Amino acid sequence: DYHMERPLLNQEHLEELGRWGSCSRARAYALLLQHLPVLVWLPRYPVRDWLLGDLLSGLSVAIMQLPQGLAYALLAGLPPVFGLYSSFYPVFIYFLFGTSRHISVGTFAVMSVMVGSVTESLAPQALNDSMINETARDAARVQVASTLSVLVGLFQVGLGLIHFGFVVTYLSEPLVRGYTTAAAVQVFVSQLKYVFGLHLSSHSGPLSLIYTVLEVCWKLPQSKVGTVVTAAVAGVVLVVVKLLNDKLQQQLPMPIPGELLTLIGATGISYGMGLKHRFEVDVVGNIPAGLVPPVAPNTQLFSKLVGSAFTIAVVGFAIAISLGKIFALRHGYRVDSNQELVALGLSNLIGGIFQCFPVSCSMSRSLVQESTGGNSQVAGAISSLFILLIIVKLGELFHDLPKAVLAAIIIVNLKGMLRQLSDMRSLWKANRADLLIWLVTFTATILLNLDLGLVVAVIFSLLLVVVRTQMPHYSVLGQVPDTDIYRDVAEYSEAKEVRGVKVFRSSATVYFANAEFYSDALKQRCGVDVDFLISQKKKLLKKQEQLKLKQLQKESTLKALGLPQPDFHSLILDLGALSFVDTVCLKSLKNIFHDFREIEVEVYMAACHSPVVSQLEAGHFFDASITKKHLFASVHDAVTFALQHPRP
Amino acid sequence: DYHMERPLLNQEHLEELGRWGSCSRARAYALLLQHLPVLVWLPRYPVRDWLLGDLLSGLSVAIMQLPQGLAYALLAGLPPVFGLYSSFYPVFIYFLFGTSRHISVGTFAVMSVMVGSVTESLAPQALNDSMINETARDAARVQVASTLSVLVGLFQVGLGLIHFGFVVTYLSEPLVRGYTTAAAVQVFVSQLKYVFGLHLSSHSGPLSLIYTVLEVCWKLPQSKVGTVVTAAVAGVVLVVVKLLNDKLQQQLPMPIPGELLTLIGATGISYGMGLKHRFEVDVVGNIPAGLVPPVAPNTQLFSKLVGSAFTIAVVGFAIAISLGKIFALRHGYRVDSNQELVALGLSNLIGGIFQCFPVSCSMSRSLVQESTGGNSQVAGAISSLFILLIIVKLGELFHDLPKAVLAAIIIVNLKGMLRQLSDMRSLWKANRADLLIWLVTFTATILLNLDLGLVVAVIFSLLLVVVRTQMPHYSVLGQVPDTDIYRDVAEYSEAKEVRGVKVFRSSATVYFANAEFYSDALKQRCGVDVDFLISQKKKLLKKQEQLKLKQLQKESTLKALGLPQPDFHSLILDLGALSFVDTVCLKSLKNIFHDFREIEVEVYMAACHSPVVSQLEAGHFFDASITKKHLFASVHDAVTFALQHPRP
Ligand SMILES: [Cl-]
Ligand SMILES: [Cl-]
Repeated sequence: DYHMERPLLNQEHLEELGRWGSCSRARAYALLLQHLPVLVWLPRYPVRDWLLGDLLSGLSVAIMQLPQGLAYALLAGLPPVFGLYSSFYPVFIYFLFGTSRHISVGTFAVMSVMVGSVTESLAPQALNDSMINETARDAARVQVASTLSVLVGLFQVGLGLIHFGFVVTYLSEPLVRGYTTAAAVQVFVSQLKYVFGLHLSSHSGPLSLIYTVLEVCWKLPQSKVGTVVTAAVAGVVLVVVKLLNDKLQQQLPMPIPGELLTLIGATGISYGMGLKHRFEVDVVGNIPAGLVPPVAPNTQLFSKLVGSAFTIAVVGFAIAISLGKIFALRHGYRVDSNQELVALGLSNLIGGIFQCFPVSCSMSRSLVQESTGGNSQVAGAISSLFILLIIVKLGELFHDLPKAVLAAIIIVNLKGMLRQLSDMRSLWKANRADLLIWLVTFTATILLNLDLGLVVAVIFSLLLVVVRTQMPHYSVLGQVPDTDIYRDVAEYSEAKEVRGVKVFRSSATVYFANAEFYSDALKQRCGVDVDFLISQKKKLLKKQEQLKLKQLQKESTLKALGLPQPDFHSLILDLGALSFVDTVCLKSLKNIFHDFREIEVEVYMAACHSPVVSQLEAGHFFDASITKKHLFASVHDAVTFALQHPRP
Repeated sequence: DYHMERPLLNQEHLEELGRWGSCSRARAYALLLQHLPVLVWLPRYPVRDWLLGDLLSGLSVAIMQLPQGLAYALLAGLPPVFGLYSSFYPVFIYFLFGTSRHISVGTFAVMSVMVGSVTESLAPQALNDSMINETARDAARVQVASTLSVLVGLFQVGLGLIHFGFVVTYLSEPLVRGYTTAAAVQVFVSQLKYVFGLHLSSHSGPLSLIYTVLEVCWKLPQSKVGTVVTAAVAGVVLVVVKLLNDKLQQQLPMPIPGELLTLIGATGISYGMGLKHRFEVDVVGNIPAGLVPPVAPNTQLFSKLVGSAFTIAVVGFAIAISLGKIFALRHGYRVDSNQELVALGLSNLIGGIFQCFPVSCSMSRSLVQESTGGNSQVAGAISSLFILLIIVKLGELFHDLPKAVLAAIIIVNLKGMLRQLSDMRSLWKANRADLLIWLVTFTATILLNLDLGLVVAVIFSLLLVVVRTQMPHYSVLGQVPDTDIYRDVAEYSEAKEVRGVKVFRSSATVYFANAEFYSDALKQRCGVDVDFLISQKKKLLKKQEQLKLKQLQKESTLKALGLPQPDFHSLILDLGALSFVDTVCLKSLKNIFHDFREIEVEVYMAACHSPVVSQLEAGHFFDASITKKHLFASVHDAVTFALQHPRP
């Protein structure tokens, strides 16, 4: 029920009744600890409870990373061996600075395709010169990837130190989903070349995808039969193994190493059949064994990469955060965004120093790590060690691995991103603005490539956020019978408007973008054309003044001038959605007050929160003409005051 | 007073008590009339009342436009004669499609400097070749200016037809003020070359202003004494005349033609002293007499100009609208933004066809037109006719006009834009966000030039709008004694929080940018670390389940598990500032509900407006778990329900 009986309360009354009023060691060890979680979570590691699970999880993660690293290195354009380096250099670094215990840092399809586009831009493939140009191009691509990794790591470390871990919140879920779907489309188009076996020119810039698809279609009859057969067999095997594992996941504690088995079988078949020599099927080539000494980044490329560097960084960070947060909700721990950004930046920087390319976290790999029984980053560290073994001696065993098979892996690794079209269609029933953002991001990333596409998508998202506040549901409120609740009359038929009092509510805040829109909507839906009546009144007053001046040389009420008096004697604004009052909002409010006082209508402001009143006071909004007694706290209070003060 | 007694009302009750519920001839003539205001305002023109005033106003406007056109043509890099063409071609066109009576369309400093930058970019000044290269460069600059005018006119007409007259509202007042101040600085730096007489290379791209200033300082000792003396004398005369006119404006019905008198005196003195031959003072040159036949735009430049075309268009439109609206408030008529955009676009297009450069409206010229007694666009048309006379025969009289004098005019014509630094300093007391936008726009336009500077300023303004919603005044509300008004406790000391009930209000809307921020702020200021308590509860429940499973193999309340029970039994959200509910907002609300129901706290939503409920219903927010009875209409109603339903 309700029994609230009180005297009428304005802003001044409300203030009267509410009494308005306005290092060294310890930190040296807190900052060090928060920068290095390892010192806090490794000493308290339960060996008996988690060792075996972490060992099995790391074994599975390494098993899955061995073919994924090579495939994504091939996607990036680099020789496959460097991919393994990723699976070994950032990961261990993430073991030291990482806060998420259930994500595996490594090669991601989107990051790999972004690095591949960069390498193609700064090192196009040329068919004129074959062997020595190929070696020089591989070296140049490796240097470009290392410099890009160094720059991305520096950007991420800098953003993390300034605690700019909230930059991900600008990337809404529809935008990220569209970007990932377009990245999957890009990856499929790029891998079509390796699946068919065609030789194609390196396209770059806008509309690269369309040109690549057209060239693939044009050169399709030249596709090698053996390469297509091998790619189809590899894809069929991968699909069958993945479906089998999904359909009896409960029986087997760990997923079947389908990708590793496919890679081993392809290598064995190619060795036993001489595919490269006989059927001219492309192979990965020679994989060096050992650790490459660190190489300093080439600063001369900093101008070329920076525009495509920061973007990549952000994208990776975004994905990383998402995974961590998801696993956070699955294990009841907090993942610090800033520390995650710092860890990823340090991993990328150390990789770039040690001949690597930018890395991120993989969803399928993280899910496998969780399922196998992982509970800490130690598992991931174990994975790195296994990759180290592959780097040390088991690297030349994959000399005769068919190349297309790797491409096939990536094609079978884009299931979720292409599944997101289901989400795309589902957005047609929940929010069409999200669907518009999704389609704009998808089209921009397809046409203007990923680097510009993300910028265009972010700018369009911000513009649509601004536009959404420029299209609010203006409501001429009315009183629900025998209540104090005021709701839209056009929506609630039973609601009846108060006689002589109008209440106008805007669902969105009134700032510089929609201040004029708010004023025009108020004047349009107020029932009286305020501008026309004010102009008439001014003209009539000027004519009367001229007549008086002429009479003197020879020798204000609306009813007096014959103008139609508005039905409502008072107007009440419901600025409950108002957040901040800037200069334009204050100007609009003053203009509304002056215009309605000229038409002999007193304006009352109702439901203003704490910051609005303070900002109005600071902006010199209040004066003798506009006192604080008009700034009522509740709409019904203002309606009661207006009914108690009707002008004669 | 208050006497509102009613049963408790939820969303379902409120719906029950409010009954929630969801060409040819004439047109064609209406469209023709609204596109051509002339057919409506010329036939009803009062000859006796307004003819003489319009004639005098047009005479004054032409008097002021004669030197201003030449000065701004010199600023744009074109030969001065083409400037006069502007004062004759767009203006008359604006007489046909114009809706504002009290603004004069012509050459503006910002538009002129933007055209000059474009011409310098597409036709750099070369000192190696002197005469024939000068003629070819002048022809190329004229073609570039004509093509730019055509493209700007097409852009403006297209925007007006789609009724995109609200694109100006993105340009806030601080942004426009900073852009104009930086344009004035640009103009002063550019005119320093003509004032001193130095020969300088054509700088372009970012940091052009700094390089130009450094080169001027480096070559300062080579400045000609005669040119500096003439410029100083012209500036002193202009300042004296302007101050005299301002200080006795009431006595003289029309302003003293200071600029025209200065131009005539400079021409006479140069003729009578042989400044060009003896003192080597620069002169304007030869002014052709007659009308240039129309020249089709060169489409091959469309790629180069488009990036700098649209920008210019918008800027001009912005200024135009402002002036019109101001004069609207001074004469009680409505100026249609779309029709103004169409008129300006048609004027620019016809000028570009007829060898002209983009035009806008001038504030000082419009003020002089208003003061002299103008009441219609006919006055402006009269101005064009006078300029026509100057184009016909009185064009070769200005052969020996000193060039620096024209530059001096522009320097004395930047008084308001440089005065805006007073506004800049005044922004330090009203709104520091506006000051930040002003400084960012000023610096960006100074360094990265006007074309990129405007884009950077707009992007930063949108980003700061988004950020402003990410920093809201989260408030833990409390009840003002013996009232129903709930206000911030940290701000109002007397306000007391309800025992067992918490109210949380965010001043800004909850959307994808600040949804996580809103949830984290709620959990932080709710007095209980929700995440830690939920994680403990989950761990304790899992341990108990494991113990039960072990017991079975061998053979929910917070108080039961020993966890600390929160002081508040219910939580009430005050989403009065919520405008639209997208997918991320719905996910955040569902997560808040689930998390607080796990901690045994029931969440109630209060003060939701019309669109919020509809969007929640459309998004499948409501289900069996979350009924519509929790969506209370008033905060006090929800508090009463929570107090009437405390769990045992
Ligand atoms: Cl993946
Ligand atoms: Cl001006």
